[PDB]
Amino acid sequence: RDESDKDGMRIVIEVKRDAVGEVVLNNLYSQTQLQVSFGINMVALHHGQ
DNA sequence: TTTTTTTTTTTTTTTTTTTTTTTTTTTTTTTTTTTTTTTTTTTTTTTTTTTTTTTTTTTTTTTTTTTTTTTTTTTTTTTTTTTTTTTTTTTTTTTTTTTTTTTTTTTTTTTTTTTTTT
Repeated sequence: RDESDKDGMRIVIEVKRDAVGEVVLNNLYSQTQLQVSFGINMVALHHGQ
Protein backbone atom coordinates (compact mmCIF):
# COMPACT_ATOMS: atom_id res chain seq x y z
CA ARG A 1 0.00 0.00 0.00
CA ASP A 2 0.86 3.71 0.01
CA GLU A 3 0.66 6.08 2.99
CA SER A 4 1.99 9.35 1.55
CA ASP A 5 0.29 12.41 3.09
CA LYS A 6 2.45 15.33 1.87
CA ASP A 7 4.93 14.64 4.72
CA GLY A 8 7.34 12.46 2.74
CA MET A 9 6.63 9.39 0.64
CA ARG A 10 5.71 6.13 2.39
CA ILE A 11 5.24 2.74 0.69
CA VAL A 12 4.67 -0.05 3.22
CA ILE A 13 5.47 -3.60 2.08
CA GLU A 14 4.44 -6.00 4.84
CA VAL A 15 6.54 -9.17 5.16
CA LYS A 16 5.18 -12.61 6.01
CA ARG A 17 6.03 -14.36 9.26
CA ASP A 18 7.98 -17.08 7.41
CA ALA A 19 10.31 -14.67 5.62
CA VAL A 20 13.64 -13.03 6.40
CA GLY A 21 12.64 -9.55 5.16
CA GLU A 22 16.14 -8.50 4.13
CA VAL A 23 16.13 -11.21 1.45
CA VAL A 24 12.80 -9.82 0.22
CA LEU A 25 14.30 -6.33 -0.02
CA ASN A 26 17.33 -7.65 -1.91
CA ASN A 27 15.01 -9.46 -4.33
CA LEU A 28 13.03 -6.24 -4.80
CA TYR A 29 16.23 -4.35 -5.60
CA SER A 30 17.38 -7.02 -8.05
CA GLN A 31 14.07 -7.51 -9.90
CA THR A 32 11.99 -4.36 -9.43
CA GLN A 33 12.60 -0.76 -10.50
CA LEU A 34 13.74 0.25 -6.99
CA GLN A 35 17.25 0.13 -8.50
CA VAL A 36 17.69 1.73 -11.94
CA SER A 37 20.82 2.24 -14.04
CA PHE A 38 21.17 5.82 -15.31
CA GLY A 39 23.11 5.81 -18.57
CA ILE A 40 25.12 9.02 -18.68
CA ASN A 41 25.78 10.37 -22.18
CA MET A 42 27.06 13.96 -22.14
CA VAL A 43 26.30 15.17 -25.68
CA ALA A 44 25.67 18.87 -26.25
CA LEU A 45 26.05 21.45 -29.02
CA HIS A 46 29.49 23.09 -28.84
CA HIS A 47 30.02 25.72 -31.55
CA GLY A 48 26.79 24.54 -33.15
CA GLN A 49 27.85 20.91 -33.63
C1' DT B 1 5.24 -18.98 37.11
C1' DT B 2 2.66 -22.36 34.58
C1' DT B 3 -1.32 -23.49 32.31
C1' DT B 4 -6.17 -22.88 29.84
C1' DT B 5 -9.99 -20.63 26.40
C1' DT B 6 -11.03 -18.25 22.18
C1' DT B 7 -10.21 -15.64 17.64
C1' DT B 8 -8.88 -15.32 12.77
C1' DT B 9 -6.09 -16.14 8.11
C1' DT B 10 -3.88 -19.39 6.23
C1' DT B 11 -2.36 -25.06 4.37
C1' DT B 12 -6.02 -23.88 1.19
C1' DT B 13 -8.71 -27.38 -3.26
C1' DT B 14 -13.46 -27.95 -5.20
C1' DT B 15 -18.21 -25.97 -6.87
C1' DT B 16 -20.43 -22.26 -9.20
C1' DT B 17 -20.37 -18.58 -12.23
C1' DT B 18 -18.35 -15.57 -15.55
C1' DT B 19 -15.45 -14.39 -19.38
C1' DT B 20 -13.25 -15.36 -23.84
C1' DT B 21 -12.29 -18.21 -28.13
C1' DT B 22 -15.28 -20.38 -31.65
C1' DT B 23 -17.76 -21.40 -36.44
C1' DT B 24 -24.14 -22.56 -39.27
C1' DT B 25 -27.45 -19.75 -41.44
C1' DT B 26 -29.88 -15.68 -44.27
C1' DT B 27 -28.44 -11.25 -46.21
C1' DT B 28 -24.74 -8.65 -49.36
C1' DT B 29 -21.89 -8.13 -53.28
C1' DT B 30 -18.98 -8.82 -58.03
C1' DT B 31 -19.32 -11.50 -62.17
C1' DT B 32 -21.39 -13.14 -66.66
C1' DT B 33 -25.38 -13.35 -69.31
C1' DT B 34 -29.36 -11.73 -71.53
C1' DT B 35 -32.91 -7.42 -72.78
C1' DT B 36 -32.80 -2.43 -74.89
C1' DT B 37 -31.40 1.75 -78.32
C1' DT B 38 -28.94 4.26 -82.41
C1' DT B 39 -26.62 4.46 -87.11
C1' DT B 40 -25.49 2.39 -92.88
C1' DT B 41 -27.21 0.83 -96.68
C1' DT B 42 -29.33 -2.36 -98.80
C1' DT B 43 -31.89 -5.02 -101.90
C1' DT B 44 -36.00 -4.85 -100.88
C1' DT B 45 -40.50 -3.32 -99.66
C1' DT B 46 -44.04 -0.33 -100.29
C1' DT B 47 -47.12 4.37 -101.85
C1' DT B 48 -49.58 6.25 -105.78
C1' DT B 49 -51.93 6.99 -111.30
C1' DT B 50 -54.44 4.34 -115.42
C1' DT B 51 -57.03 0.03 -117.54
C1' DT B 52 -59.67 -3.90 -116.97
C1' DT B 53 -63.24 -8.06 -116.42
C1' DT B 54 -65.41 -9.34 -112.43
C1' DT B 55 -69.06 -11.04 -108.57
C1' DT B 56 -72.08 -9.41 -104.97
C1' DT B 57 -76.27 -6.11 -103.97
C1' DT B 58 -80.40 -4.60 -105.03
C1' DT B 59 -86.08 -4.75 -108.56
C1' DT B 60 -89.63 -8.92 -106.76
C1' DT B 61 -91.71 -13.15 -104.21
C1' DT B 62 -91.51 -17.54 -100.87
C1' DT B 63 -91.57 -19.89 -96.24
C1' DT B 64 -90.07 -21.73 -91.34
C1' DT B 65 -87.63 -21.76 -87.25
C1' DT B 66 -86.18 -18.49 -84.53
C1' DT B 67 -89.29 -14.79 -82.44
C1' DT B 68 -93.74 -14.58 -80.09
C1' DT B 69 -95.67 -16.15 -75.48
C1' DT B 70 -97.36 -17.49 -69.86
C1' DT B 71 -96.12 -19.53 -66.00
C1' DT B 72 -93.52 -22.91 -61.91
C1' DT B 73 -90.04 -23.03 -59.16
C1' DT B 74 -85.92 -22.93 -58.68
C1' DT B 75 -81.26 -20.02 -56.78
C1' DT B 76 -78.74 -16.37 -57.45
C1' DT B 77 -79.25 -12.14 -55.08
C1' DT B 78 -79.53 -9.37 -51.03
C1' DT B 79 -79.36 -8.62 -45.96
C1' DT B 80 -77.06 -9.04 -41.34
C1' DT B 81 -73.15 -10.20 -38.87
C1' DT B 82 -68.34 -10.85 -38.03
C1' DT B 83 -63.23 -11.30 -39.37
C1' DT B 84 -58.98 -9.49 -42.13
C1' DT B 85 -56.78 -6.34 -44.34
C1' DT B 86 -55.77 -1.53 -45.61
C1' DT B 87 -54.96 3.12 -44.41
C1' DT B 88 -54.32 7.28 -41.58
C1' DT B 89 -53.99 10.23 -36.45
C1' DT B 90 -51.04 9.78 -32.68
C1' DT B 91 -46.93 8.94 -30.22
C1' DT B 92 -42.10 8.11 -29.65
C1' DT B 93 -37.32 8.51 -30.86
C1' DT B 94 -33.31 10.50 -33.19
C1' DT B 95 -30.54 14.21 -35.70
C1' DT B 96 -28.87 18.97 -36.67
C1' DT B 97 -28.09 23.75 -35.45
C1' DT B 98 -24.21 27.02 -31.82
C1' DT B 99 -21.74 28.05 -27.31
C1' DT B 100 -20.37 25.32 -23.06
C1' DT B 101 -18.43 20.99 -19.71
C1' DT B 102 -15.24 17.01 -20.09
C1' DT B 103 -11.81 13.85 -22.15
C1' DT B 104 -8.98 9.84 -25.68
C1' DT B 105 -5.27 8.09 -29.29
C1' DT B 106 -1.18 6.48 -33.63
C1' DT B 107 3.72 7.13 -35.10
C1' DT B 108 9.76 8.92 -35.28
C1' DT B 109 14.39 9.18 -32.98
C1' DT B 110 18.40 6.54 -29.19
C1' DT B 111 19.72 3.86 -25.38
C1' DT B 112 18.94 0.78 -21.61
C1' DT B 113 16.36 -2.62 -19.27
C1' DT B 114 12.98 -6.77 -18.82
C1' DT B 115 10.85 -10.94 -20.94
C1' DT B 116 10.33 -14.69 -24.14
C1' DT B 117 12.33 -18.32 -27.52
C1' DT B 118 16.53 -21.15 -29.54
